[PDB]
Amino acid sequence: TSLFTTADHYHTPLGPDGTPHAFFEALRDEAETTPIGWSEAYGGHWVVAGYKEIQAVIQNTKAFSNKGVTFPRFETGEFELMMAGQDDPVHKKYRQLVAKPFSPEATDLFTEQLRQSTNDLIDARIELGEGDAATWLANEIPARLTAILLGLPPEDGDTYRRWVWAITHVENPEEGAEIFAELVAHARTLIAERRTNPGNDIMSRVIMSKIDGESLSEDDLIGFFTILLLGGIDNTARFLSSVFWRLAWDIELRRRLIAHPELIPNAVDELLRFYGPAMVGRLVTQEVTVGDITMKPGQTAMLWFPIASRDRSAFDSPDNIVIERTPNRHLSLGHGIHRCLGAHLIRVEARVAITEFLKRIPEFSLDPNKECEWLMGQVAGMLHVPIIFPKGKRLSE
Ligand code: HEM
Ligand SMILES: CC1(C)O[C@]2(C)CC[C@H]1CC2
Repeated sequence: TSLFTTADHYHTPLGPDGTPHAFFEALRDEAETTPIGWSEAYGGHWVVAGYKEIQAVIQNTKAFSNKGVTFPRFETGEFELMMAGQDDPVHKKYRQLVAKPFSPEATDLFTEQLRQSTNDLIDARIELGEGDAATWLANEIPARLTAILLGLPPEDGDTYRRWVWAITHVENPEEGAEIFAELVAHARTLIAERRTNPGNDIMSRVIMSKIDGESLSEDDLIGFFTILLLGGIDNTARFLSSVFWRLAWDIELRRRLIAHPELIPNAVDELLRFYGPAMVGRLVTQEVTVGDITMKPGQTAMLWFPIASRDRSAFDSPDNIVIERTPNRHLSLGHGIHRCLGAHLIRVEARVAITEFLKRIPEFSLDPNKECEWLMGQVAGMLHVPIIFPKGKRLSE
């Protein structure tokens, strides 16, 4: 028997702690013998679990295409995820258009805005002594930042979350497609507005950009809008939710971050290794052998980053959160030409969120009378994290 045979990133067995990590540890153990295995899920596909094997696949862009970046494919109608859904030479030209606004200097500009937002959000429930850290904080900090990056109203987060849920999880395909079509209608209106009144934001930037002398198509612009929306509302929210959950019960980790705030950035990196929400797919375009396995054109390989990030041949003591770990070359943000555009931004966001939360609410715990819930999928992490804490004071009003 093999754990690969029924591996399915949308249906990972959960342990008594509520996470898939016992299952990830068991699959990591099996991957020491068999680092790539066949899953019968989704009609049959390859599951790549060893660290060196994921590296080999993800570097081999001639055989492994980002046309398969989401598997099963995210619901984005006839549109594609810009950059993430493309291969070179096209990929490189599009990524060049937005490299500057995601540079460390450009994203550092938002540090105090995130700090103020985190505190304003905390203000909303600190007097109540209870709240869902996911829906109250982890969802809202990136949703508001992302609305700002895209030049959208920050108070409409539930609308944006409804779109992202349709893209990633709504099971009825007619419903899903129709809600994504609502995103498209809103993006069209935004694009038209920015054409006449261009702002400082990233949409305005790509709308005014040119490639090889020509302006981008509306379809390309909607692809930019969609992937940047997903990065915040999905990936970042699920990561931060998992982090808040971990800090709620792991009183040892928590006291060390409070005693040593200078270790928070390295701790964020180690939490990214351990709770990194993402996996990605690759479409096989040429016959290719990786280790013992020969893959054929039209097959898909799923890169199970959480398993590789636990590989004993790549990390010492991989099942422990070692906040001083370095160089920590985990695969949670990918590797090679598609490595996460938002890497610096999410590091700033996580550092500020953790720093301010632990400053305001150093004492808290999981609510014994409400359930936590892990969301499974290509982007996986806590969805509900009910916590309790002593009632406190607002900084404002
Ligand atoms: C914890 C949060 C995040 C995680 C774990 C994450 C993870 C990833 C991963 C694994 C990839 C590689 C894709 C591949 O190899 O096919 C990637 C690429 C990408 N990410 Fe992130 N992401 C996060 C947040 C964000 C945010 C906040 C943004 C932007 C607002 C963003 C924008 C992008 C883009 C545009 C790409 C494609 C880059 C390219 O294809 O060259 N991500 N991300
Ligand atoms: C799932 C994952 C990793 O996140 C986004 C934002 C980037 C690459 C893919 C698809 C969308």
